[PDB]
Amino acid sequence: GVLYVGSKTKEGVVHGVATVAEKTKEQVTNVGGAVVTGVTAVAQKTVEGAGSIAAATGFVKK
Amino acid sequence: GVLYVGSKTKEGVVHGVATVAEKTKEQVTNVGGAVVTGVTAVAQKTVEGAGSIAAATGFVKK
Amino acid sequence: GVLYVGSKTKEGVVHGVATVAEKTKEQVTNVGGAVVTGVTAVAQKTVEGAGSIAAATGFVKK
Amino acid sequence: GVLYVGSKTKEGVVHGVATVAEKTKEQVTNVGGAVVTGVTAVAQKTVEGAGSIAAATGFVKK
Amino acid sequence: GVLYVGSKTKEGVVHGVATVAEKTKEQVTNVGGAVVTGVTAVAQKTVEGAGSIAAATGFVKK
Amino acid sequence: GVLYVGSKTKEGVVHGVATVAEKTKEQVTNVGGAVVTGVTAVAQKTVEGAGSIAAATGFVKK
Repeated sequence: GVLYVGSKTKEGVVHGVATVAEKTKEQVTNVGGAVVTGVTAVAQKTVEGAGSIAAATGFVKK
Repeated sequence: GVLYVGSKTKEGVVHGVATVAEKTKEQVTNVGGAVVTGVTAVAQKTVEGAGSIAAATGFVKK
Repeated sequence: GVLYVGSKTKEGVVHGVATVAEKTKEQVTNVGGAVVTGVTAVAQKTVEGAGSIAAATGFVKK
Repeated sequence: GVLYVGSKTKEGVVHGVATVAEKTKEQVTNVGGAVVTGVTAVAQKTVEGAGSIAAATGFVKK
Repeated sequence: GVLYVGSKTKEGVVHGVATVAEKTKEQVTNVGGAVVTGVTAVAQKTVEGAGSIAAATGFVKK
Repeated sequence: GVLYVGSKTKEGVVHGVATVAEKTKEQVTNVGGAVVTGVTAVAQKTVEGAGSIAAATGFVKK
């Protein structure tokens, strides 16, 4: 297969992931896995052959 | 197969994921998996061959 | 396979991952896995052959 | 007197004076006097106190 | 008197005077006088006290 | 009097005077007088006290 990506960008501004929290008690922030950010972002064949990407989070409060 | 992507963008602004929380008690933020953000974003064949992407979150409050 | 990426960017500004927390008690920030940020970001074949990327976080409060 | 000029210009293109001539015999081009060209052009008190600006052209064909 | 000029220009292109002639016999080009060209062009009190600016051109063909 | 000029220019391109001639017989180009070219061009009190600026051109063809 052939994958061609072509961009001609002028004055491009990108914000990938933003998180804001205020006046809380507990804070659990998890940003992971396969996060691709850019002006020209390409993500091909992220998982191949019985792969795994968890990006999980546990929370037990006793 | 052939996949051609062509963009001619001028003054392009992108916000991928935003989260705002105020005056809470517990905060559990999970951003993961396959997040692609850009001015020209391409995601081809994210999962192939019995793959897995969880991006899960557990919450037990006892 | 052939993957061609071509960009002609002028005055491009990218913010990958941002986290803001204020007036909290506990702070758990986890940024990992496969985070790709740029003006031209490419991520090909992140996981191959029964691989694993956890990017997990545990939280037990007793 | 008070003269205030304020401009906030973005991507401004100005062409002051253009002259095109083709397949002629005689060519007499005269550009003078008080020609002001710009993105923010101000011309105050061009002539004061019995002044003179001719910007003339003569043509005698015998 | 007070004359205030303020400009905030971004990507400004200015062409003051242009002259094009093709396939002619005689060519007389005269550009003079008070020609002001710029991105912020100011011309104050060009002529004062019985001054003179000719910017003339003669043409006699016998 | 007070004359204040303030400019904040980014990527500014200026062409003052251009002349193009092709396939002619006689060529008389005269650029003079008070020609001011720039990104911030100011011309104050060009002529004062019975001054003179000719910027003339004669052409006799016998």
